[PDB]
Amino acid sequence: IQRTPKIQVYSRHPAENGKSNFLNCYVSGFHPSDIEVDLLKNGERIEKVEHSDLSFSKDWSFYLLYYTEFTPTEKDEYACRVNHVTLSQPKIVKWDRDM
Amino acid sequence: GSHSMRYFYTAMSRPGRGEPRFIAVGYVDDTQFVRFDSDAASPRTEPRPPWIEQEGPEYWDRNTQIFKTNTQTYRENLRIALRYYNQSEAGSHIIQRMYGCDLGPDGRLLRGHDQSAYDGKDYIALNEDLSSWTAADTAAQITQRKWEAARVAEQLRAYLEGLCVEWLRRYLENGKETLQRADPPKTHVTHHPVSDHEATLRCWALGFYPAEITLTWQRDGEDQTQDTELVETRPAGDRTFQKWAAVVVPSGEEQRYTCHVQHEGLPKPLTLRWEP
Amino acid sequence: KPIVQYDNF
Repeated sequence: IQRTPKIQVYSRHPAENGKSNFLNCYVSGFHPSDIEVDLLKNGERIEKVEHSDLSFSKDWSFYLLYYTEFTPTEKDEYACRVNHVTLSQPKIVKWDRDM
Repeated sequence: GSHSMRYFYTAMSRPGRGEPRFIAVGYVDDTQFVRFDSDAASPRTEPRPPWIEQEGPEYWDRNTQIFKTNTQTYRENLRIALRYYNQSEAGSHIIQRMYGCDLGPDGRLLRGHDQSAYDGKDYIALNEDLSSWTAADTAAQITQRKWEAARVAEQLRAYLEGLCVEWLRRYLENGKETLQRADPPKTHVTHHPVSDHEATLRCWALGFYPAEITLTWQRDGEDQTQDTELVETRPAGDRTFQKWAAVVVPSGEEQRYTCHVQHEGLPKPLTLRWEP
Repeated sequence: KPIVQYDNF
């Protein structure tokens, strides 16, 4: 089977401009396991991103957490770019501090 | 039940790119504690939470040989599965397994588990009696007759009722400061106008452990299940989780809506309203 | 501790 990833971009703690935090990109509900995830800062790939070990839910779909340390500001824009075999083109989800 | 131990195995073939990859992860409730990946330069089983590190050198060696043996076994299984489904050696396939035990409030086996899947579909599962199997198709039926003949359910039953329960109890003692500590959710409500006639109310729940939580929106005490948008519970990255439920309401009627939060880290249920 | 049981499909 093939299941499309569900994507959520949010921060570890509530956003406060100028203060350190962690940008999270959680991808879940997908199958098969290969997936490409990138964290973006103003359209460019962030270099130091870490991710959790591959695991799966009771319905067999996989999930992964990709995260990086960051300092929000009002000018800078962040997003998560995901590519999977079920996607005709990479899906990008921008970070909104209210979700 | 109150607590559980689960191991998740994933084996993936990748023709033209080496031998099939084998990953194993272990959890106690919502906390990962071990990891193994045959693709790691010098594959060893690694600790993922502080309380497992106190285990001696022989625990790590024994774990590593089990996962190394599993790598071999699952590589054989992927080859066998191709024949059962008349598939070519040119495609990429996945076998997943999930097994473990649930401990009830009294500290004894509540129920055992052991399920396998092929390409994301159920393949074979151990029944709750820990004696029989449910095969999903005619291919799994072959594995089933093989497992009945080798008396596999009996081996699993011994494990699930014994070792699985002893070790889960041991990990709970060793990691009690975190494993047996519920972190209640820090809750708050936000308001976001969408137009002159409607506003979005968002009920947030942050910092909780374990993951299990219930967030409900109520209009004059009636559950707005049909109009509530909920996000899937998500990890924060520091062991805790987050979740929010939102509802679009008519401007000025915000006070007729309440958010209800239920979590075992809370003495009694929380009721939130939007305070302007 | 994982289970010491290895059976083929």
